[PDB]
Amino acid sequence: KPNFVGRDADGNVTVDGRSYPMAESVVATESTIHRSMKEMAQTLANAYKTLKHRDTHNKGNSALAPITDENPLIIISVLKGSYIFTADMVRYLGDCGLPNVVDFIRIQVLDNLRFTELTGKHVLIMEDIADTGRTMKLLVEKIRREYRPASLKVCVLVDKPGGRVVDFKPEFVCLTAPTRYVVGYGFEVNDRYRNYRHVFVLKPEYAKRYPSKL
Amino acid sequence: PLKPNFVGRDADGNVTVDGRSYPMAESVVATESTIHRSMKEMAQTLANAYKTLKHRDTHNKGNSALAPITDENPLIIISVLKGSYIFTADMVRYLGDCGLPNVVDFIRITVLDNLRFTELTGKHVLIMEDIADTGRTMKLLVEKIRREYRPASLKVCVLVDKPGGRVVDFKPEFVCLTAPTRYVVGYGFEVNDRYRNYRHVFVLKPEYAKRYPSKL
Ligand SMILES: O=c1[nH]c(=O)c2[nH+]cn([C@@H]3O[C@H](COP(=O)(O)O)[C@@H](O)[C@H]3O)c2[nH]1
Ligand SMILES: O=c1[nH]c(=O)c2[nH+]cn([C@@H]3O[C@H](COP(=O)(O)O)[C@@H](O)[C@H]3O)c2[nH]1
Ligand SMILES: [Mg+2]
Ligand SMILES: [Mg+2]
Repeated sequence: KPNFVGRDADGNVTVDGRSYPMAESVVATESTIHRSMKEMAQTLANAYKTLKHRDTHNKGNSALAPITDENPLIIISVLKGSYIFTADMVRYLGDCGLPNVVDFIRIQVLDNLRFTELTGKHVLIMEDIADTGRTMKLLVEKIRREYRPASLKVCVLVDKPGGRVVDFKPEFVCLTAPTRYVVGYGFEVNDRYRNYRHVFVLKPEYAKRYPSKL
Repeated sequence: PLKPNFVGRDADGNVTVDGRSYPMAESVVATESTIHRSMKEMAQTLANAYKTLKHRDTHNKGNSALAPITDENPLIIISVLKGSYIFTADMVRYLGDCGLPNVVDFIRITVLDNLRFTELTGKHVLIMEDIADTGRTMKLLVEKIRREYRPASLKVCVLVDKPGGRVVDFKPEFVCLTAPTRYVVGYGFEVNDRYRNYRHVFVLKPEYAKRYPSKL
């Protein structure tokens, strides 16, 4: 399970024998990424499994209902960067027995949510990264104003505390990284390297490597 | 994921996989290790099919010759939301193991959310879908992509094929698993979004089909 990190004949970063010429260094290997996400899953389960919110399964019941398959935790995943993080995370949530459903928002909102009944529900946002915090600050503001959830929290895979310049603080953080551009496991440069299993610091000379439009 | 899973039954007669009870399941179509074995082999099948192909160079618009599939001009993967995102997340990582450079864009059809990629003409495009049942949705999807963009090639990779349910004539080029003509749940498949995050694919109990009628 542990991934071997080294260097090849050239100066290139290697992980399990495969060379990553775009990488300056490794932020976290896949085994490290999944271990923290498994622990975050237990953290999320402990924080939500006993909570109660509005019963929309049985609308004739005025009492708050526990988090079950009938009234699951609402997870909002931020495309495109969070879909791999989200796919792994909700599987670990199932391992911890926390019922949840996922809808996607794409961000300026490009693709709106299709879920409509978030009022008085516990809602969790799954985002790939929090750097300056501007994106998630406005997203949290918009969801609070338009949907009025019972609670609204944010779970990020990577937090860059050194970059925060607005009043935003994610409740749940898997990994903490420096203020460098990272790629891999959802992170990309013009959509490249998104499917890599590890998170790397990108070489600065690769930052403008693909200027052409997709 | 590739660890052997034990299928059993608890004292209540409910399906269990690795000791975990699944009251909504009538039977098991494929456990997680079966799922991931077929995906890894399918990724090698995908890599062998696309590795040596060439398509139009959009990285360098000054170039006139066709270009190989590289980071500069990767394979274009269109993932169909919502059912395909878990399948897609695992698949593109297996494709990286095989060294097939690819980029993913999402489309949501009933079209509710359109592609943001705009340079698909003369490109090799692979649609990644959860399941092909009656085939009407994929048939209309393939025809829409062909007419609007005219890619160099357009093929469909589905996690599950239900060939016994065909209404129209549609054959996905790549099929990881086949299922009986039943309603399936788990690993992307759901009833009103429930059970999507399960690691195995089960046949749903008919009594669970209408279990969650309320709008999310
Ligand atoms: O590949 C990447 N490596 C990074 O280090 C990084 N930091 C920020 N982002 C992207 O910028 C968007 C805005 O994030 P903030 O509003 O929190 O600053 C984020 O939503 C991200 O999409 C990154 N993408
Ligand atoms: O949970 C599910 N279990 C199933 O057996 C099933 N069969 C079809 N579908 C869904 O129907 C949509 C259209 O597929 P077809 O046009 O091929 O029938 C597909 O895209 C699927 O979303 C299923 N969903
Ligand atoms: Mg249930
Ligand atoms: Mg579908």
